[PDB]
Amino acid sequence: SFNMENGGTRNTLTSSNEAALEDIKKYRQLLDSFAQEAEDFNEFKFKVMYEVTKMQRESINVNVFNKISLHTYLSIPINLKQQKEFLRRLTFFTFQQHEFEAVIKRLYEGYRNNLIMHDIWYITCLRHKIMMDTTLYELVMKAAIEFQNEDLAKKVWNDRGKFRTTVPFLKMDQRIRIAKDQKFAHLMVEFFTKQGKYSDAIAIILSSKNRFNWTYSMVRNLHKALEEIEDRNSVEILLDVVNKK
Amino acid sequence: PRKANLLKSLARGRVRTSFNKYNLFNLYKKGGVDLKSKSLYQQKWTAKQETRAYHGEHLTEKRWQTVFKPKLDSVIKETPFLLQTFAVLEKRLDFALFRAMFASSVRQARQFILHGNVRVNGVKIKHPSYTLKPGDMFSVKPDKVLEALGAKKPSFQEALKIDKTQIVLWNKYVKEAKTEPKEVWEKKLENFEFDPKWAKNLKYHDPIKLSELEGDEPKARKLINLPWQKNYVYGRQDPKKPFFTPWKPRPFLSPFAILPHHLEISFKTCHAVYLRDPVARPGQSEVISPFDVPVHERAYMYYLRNGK
Amino acid sequence: FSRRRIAYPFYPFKKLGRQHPKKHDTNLKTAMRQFLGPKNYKGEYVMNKYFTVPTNHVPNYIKPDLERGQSLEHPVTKKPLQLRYDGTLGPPPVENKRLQNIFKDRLLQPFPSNPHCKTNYVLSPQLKQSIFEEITVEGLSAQQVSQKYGLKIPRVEAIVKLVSVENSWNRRNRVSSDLKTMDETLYRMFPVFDSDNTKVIYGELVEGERSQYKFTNAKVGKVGYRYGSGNRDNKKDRRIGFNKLGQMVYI
Amino acid sequence: KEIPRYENRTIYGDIDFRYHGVKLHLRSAKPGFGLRVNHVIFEICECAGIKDLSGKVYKSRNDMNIAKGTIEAFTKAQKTLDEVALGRGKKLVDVRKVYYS
RNA sequence: UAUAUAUAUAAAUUGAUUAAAAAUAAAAUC
Ligand SMILES: [Mg+2]
Ligand SMILES: [Mg+2]
Repeated sequence: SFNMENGGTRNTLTSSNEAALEDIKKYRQLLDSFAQEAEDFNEFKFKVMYEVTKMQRESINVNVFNKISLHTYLSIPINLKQQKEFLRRLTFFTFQQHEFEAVIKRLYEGYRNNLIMHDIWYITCLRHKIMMDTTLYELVMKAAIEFQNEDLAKKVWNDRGKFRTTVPFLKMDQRIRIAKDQKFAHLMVEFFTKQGKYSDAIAIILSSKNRFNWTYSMVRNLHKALEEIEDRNSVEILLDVVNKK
Repeated sequence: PRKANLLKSLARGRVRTSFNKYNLFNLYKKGGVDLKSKSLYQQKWTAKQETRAYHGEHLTEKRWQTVFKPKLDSVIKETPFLLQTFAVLEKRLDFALFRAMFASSVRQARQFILHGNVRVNGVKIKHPSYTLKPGDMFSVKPDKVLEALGAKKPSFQEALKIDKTQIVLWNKYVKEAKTEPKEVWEKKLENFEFDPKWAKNLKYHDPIKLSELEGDEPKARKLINLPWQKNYVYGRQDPKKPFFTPWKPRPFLSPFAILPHHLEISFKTCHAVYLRDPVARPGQSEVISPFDVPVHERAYMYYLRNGK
Repeated sequence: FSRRRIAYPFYPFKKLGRQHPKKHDTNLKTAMRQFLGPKNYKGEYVMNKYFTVPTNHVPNYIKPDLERGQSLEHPVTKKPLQLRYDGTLGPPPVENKRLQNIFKDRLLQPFPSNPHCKTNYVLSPQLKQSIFEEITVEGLSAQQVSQKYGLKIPRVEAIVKLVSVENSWNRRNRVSSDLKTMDETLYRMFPVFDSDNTKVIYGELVEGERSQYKFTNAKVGKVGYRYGSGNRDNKKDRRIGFNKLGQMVYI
Repeated sequence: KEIPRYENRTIYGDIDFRYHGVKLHLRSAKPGFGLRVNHVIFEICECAGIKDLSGKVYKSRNDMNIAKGTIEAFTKAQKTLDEVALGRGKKLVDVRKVYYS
């Protein structure tokens, strides 16, 4: 918080309900005015992108607040094994892209033709939040593995699937996308291996054998778990998948 | 196979796959296999001698050499790979019976198989050399298992003499209790650590002379009646089963009572399932053997080269 | 150097003195009798540690190295009893600290020389019945139960088969009092596990025909008995197998 | 003296050594593979802690010279893979032999 | 619902006078 506030010069983190109401009012004015000028939804969305990008830099230091520092900040509780603080930090300092774009569409429909103020408050709060890139999704999956929380894993895989549709993911190259998807699949396999659902892990491995190259390093935990219970059939299937080469 | 000859000799001190009292003493007094001050050939010969005395003694040397597999199977502590030298013998039916505690020894398991008392997956098998595969279900006739694990059935004469002694000792105890109940009660409570009618409840028992009672079992059955032993001769409650009829375990059963890791046993039915071939894992070998790893190492070195 | 070494006890024992000429005894027999203790008129050796089976679900395995060869206890009080010069059994001068301080692993070690050999835990009947219910009735796979109870799949399947066979035998009243006693006794002698395509033609069959032909599709160059194949009938590598009836047949 | 041991059971690689007319050819071996060497080499390996070995002795078969040559071959005719990797400025993955099926 | 049963006598093949055994080998019993 001290670094976010530039030593206290910026009072961004300190918040009040009075400030909340006034900011919601001002941003309602700004956005419902902006709604008409743009030629098309794409241009209004671009205006909102510029607005949020400039706002976050104005409110919080750009250098200090970024993907790497947030990654370490969220990695702290995972190592410290404190789920509540990790989830608080994740919700407060990170925004999901698909939710944001849905809010943009919703506000477009609202203005061009209690939920409205919530959407306005969302757009206002974006100045505290960074987009959840693939690495942050993988970090939350690691938190799910560490905490053994099925609900977190389900939510993370839903959000990852929705994020795949969003433009920032499709901006990247096909090879990077395949690599990140393979990393996510390996993390899911590890999660199901730790949960004892070896059948689900082998199902994931078999379903995506062609699109993802499965090596022994990723499935070593699965092989150890299957050998401990002596499921020779599953071991043979997994080893054939990995070592067909 | 080899003829059983001096399998329990105390001087030689070999350990056998058996529940013998003499085998128990041989195992107990053995200590370990002494390999010091011996050349390599002498070490290998001693290791072979001991391990073949235990593992597959009834097999001939050439047959074991043919059956010997120079390979070993396995699945932090060091894995004892070379304890698997004799793991090939463990899939044999007689060895499986012995390891399932359905026979007192491998020889008795062989006799049980040869006499038609053993089945494998519901079909009768009369060949001890039959080899089990993983998942194979085998079973023994319950009477044979009870005989193998139960105490010996006494004969009429011996049990009659034992009953004479029992009646005599009961009369002695009754006399002691009746004459001085005070000290008897005191001793009873001390060993555990009053009503005079207790000593009245005790009753003498008619002494029996076996000369007139010999040759008639029901007479003795009706005549002998002790507070624990009511209406039967010692160990012959029903003299038509092949074992000590009030079933108690055979003597010295606990030293050899070892539960295998590769067989799953149901003693109510005298059934068992051969889960797998024995394997070696970190710090453990599923091949039950009374000899340490170096002895099996030396035996394996012997049988790799046929004693060359 | 190597010579015949009569397997005398490694621990101290009372060797024979001057013997009456007709005793014709040996030191080995005296050592055996000292280890066994006095024999009853019934034939028992009550004094010995291991004569009677344990019932506290902890096995009683030989510990000649720890007890230094003294294997006689009072059958009831279970306190050590050593031979004395007068010939009687009596309390030892100093009690062996080794026998009180025994590692948990060694208690499951059957043979003193081999540490790698250890007895296997015996599953409780309740756990076996629960496994039967979980597999057969609830339709759970062997993998899930094996992971749940820290068990291995072949053991789970064997347990299923054995519990089914036990149910059948109990149905037919085949389990007897003696069998129940034997099972119960061997249950208390062991530690208890803790949960936590080819085209095929079946031929036409006509009345009076005792057999039906079955024809399997096969590929030429792979089907048939080869010509000039090695003959192992007169060699130590002779191949033997067992028929479906269970008889022995050369393959 | 301390001897290098690969996985605490065998020598790191094949050793071709010469000692005063004794030619030692000692090959590493897989786990479970016993000690198949001259009896002198067998005893030396037993005391040293080497569990898996194969080898042959050519030319002189003097027991004293065999023993001294075995010790000196363990000491100088052997190099750990860590030492090789550090000397060549490589990671251990770069000097490990690749598996071929 | 007791139970470390204890006393006596008599015998005891070959070798040997104790770490010198043959030998649980026999017999006998199941
Ligand atoms: Mg000699
Ligand atoms: Mg004489």
